Amino acid sequence: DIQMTQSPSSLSASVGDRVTITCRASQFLSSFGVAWYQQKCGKAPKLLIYGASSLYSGVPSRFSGSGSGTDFTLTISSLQCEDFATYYCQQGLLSPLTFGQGTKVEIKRTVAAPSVCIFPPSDECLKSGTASVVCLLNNFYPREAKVQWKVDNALQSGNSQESVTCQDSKDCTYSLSSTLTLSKADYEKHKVYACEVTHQGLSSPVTKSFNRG
Amino acid sequence: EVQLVESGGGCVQPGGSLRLSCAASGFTISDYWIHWVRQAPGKGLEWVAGITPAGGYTYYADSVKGRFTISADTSKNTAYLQMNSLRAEDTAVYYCARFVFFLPYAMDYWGQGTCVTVSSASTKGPSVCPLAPSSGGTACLGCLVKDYFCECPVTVSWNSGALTSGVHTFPAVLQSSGLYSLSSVVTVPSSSLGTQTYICNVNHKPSNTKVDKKVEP
Amino acid sequence: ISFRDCAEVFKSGHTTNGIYTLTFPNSTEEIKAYCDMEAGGGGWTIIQRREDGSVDFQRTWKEYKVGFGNPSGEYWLGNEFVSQLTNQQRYVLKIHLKDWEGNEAYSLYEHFYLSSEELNYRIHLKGLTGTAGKISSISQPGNDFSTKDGDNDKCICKCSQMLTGGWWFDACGPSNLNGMYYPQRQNTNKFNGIKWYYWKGSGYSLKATTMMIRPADF
Ligand SMILES: [Ca+2]
Repeated sequence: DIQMTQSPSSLSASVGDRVTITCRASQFLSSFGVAWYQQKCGKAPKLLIYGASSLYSGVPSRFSGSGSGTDFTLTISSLQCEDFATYYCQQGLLSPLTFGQGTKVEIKRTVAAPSVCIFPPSDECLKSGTASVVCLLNNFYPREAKVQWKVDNALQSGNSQESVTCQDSKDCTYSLSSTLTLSKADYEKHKVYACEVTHQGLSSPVTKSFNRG
Repeated sequence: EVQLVESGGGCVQPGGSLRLSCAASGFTISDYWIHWVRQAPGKGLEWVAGITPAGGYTYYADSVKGRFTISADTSKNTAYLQMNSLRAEDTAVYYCARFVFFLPYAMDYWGQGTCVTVSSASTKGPSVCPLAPSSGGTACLGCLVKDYFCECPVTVSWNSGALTSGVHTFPAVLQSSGLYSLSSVVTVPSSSLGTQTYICNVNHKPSNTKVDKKVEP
Repeated sequence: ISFRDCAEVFKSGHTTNGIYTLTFPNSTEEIKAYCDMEAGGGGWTIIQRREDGSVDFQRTWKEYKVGFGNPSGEYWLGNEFVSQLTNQQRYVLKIHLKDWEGNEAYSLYEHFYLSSEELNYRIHLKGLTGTAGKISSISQPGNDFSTKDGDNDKCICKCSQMLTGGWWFDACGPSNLNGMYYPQRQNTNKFNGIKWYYWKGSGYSLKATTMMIRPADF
């Protein structure tokens, strides 16, 4: 088998910067047989470059590639917010058709503060006896938001879970949701539920609250 | 247009067996190679197998060689992957791709993918909880899908797909019960409440569960 | 008399460049071949030449077996005769290359022979000296010969059809002196040109080539 090694496993660069991905084969490869693919969050891959250096149809001309023999390279000449993806080299020549390990491109941006929402559990969800309380952070950068949950000022811990979406492919911001979980026999004891958000874009922590139970 | 449409993924027991079907449209498969590529959760792309339908030549990765079998059925313009002696490691999205063996010499068209989950667990269907419109001139709305097993083929669209600006759907998370859950949320103008009936359509193919649920304060 | 190769022709005193007749080993079938009698002490049996692109090299398995072209210019002497010779005794192989800017380079192999037809005329090469690269642009261990009908290569592709020639192709390896001929200002960026990677890289198409054999006794 032919081992394909990609030298940066990930890189982070600002809008405008130039970035290069180096893929190295263990054996001479005929350059007509090397291709590069782009994949974005929850999509099938797409062909960028074929024959080591030929731009595929409709790919932005900021992409380019070069190489021969063992060493091949993929260049983005000026990184744009939509170039957030994973990039794979492949050899199509000698079976089995090994892919490279992939490279992830993260895009640096100036800070943006999260817009914070809180949701009380509806009565539909107080049936079946489990109350889930959702806190939502919209369109922030960088990724390092911290939530805290407080109930009658009692600091809760261990009963929460965070989910963070991909970068927006036009704005490069994130979104995050935090879900608190309680039994109904606990939700109805306490009265005031609060979500506290700390992020680099906030001069002081935001809080959102409701009262029920 | 050129499409590849693979189908027949699902949940199956370890040691079980399954047959993925990749139907090709707009081209005759006999003039190209058909290849299968898979992506395990959070991992890179792994090439699985390929077939030359004009000749029957087949190729396999070492990982699957002698367990799987690729074949093609030109009278239906379709390619198959019979999977046998399935394992946890076979849990991936599977894509079929057209490989052009003349000058572009690359996989130019890909299918959307199909999920295979190999797991000795009951395919518990989801329950869907609306999150009421809650506070900026705007409101967040949401639709919570929780306690379902056999993740991946769970889709959440709004107003039958007519609404997509500002719809965020979050990655599913595994709870301590071993069941998955996910949230979908949308942002709308505060003046739009009551003027529009927002509904979330949830479909979870492994439990054949389709439920459409209205969200309002 | 009969002569099996140009080194015998030379030792008989015919010390002049030209086409001569050579006889198959242990047989009476004759072949006509160009003898180089002035370069490097003479006695060189030319087995392949490229000069001007006047001759097509996209030939069938049978043509590469028999030979084709004109011994006065671009031609392939034929795998059968070369297989019959090089299995009788040790031959060296010298390859001479020219680029469009006017440079010269060569590779010398201290042993060359071809397997029989049932082994698809597989190449064997040993030793390497010279200036056209310090790694063999013919893959080692040598591959089966392959042509637009005879797909004997290690590629899942058909190398002879992607690279348009008959060669010991591998998948598809660093060289093909039987590729397409590209003229004075089109020879760059041509993946299917006359290729010799370890001298001018990939995509560069050479100007002229000569493959020729001599006994290692000489
Ligand atoms: Ca082949």
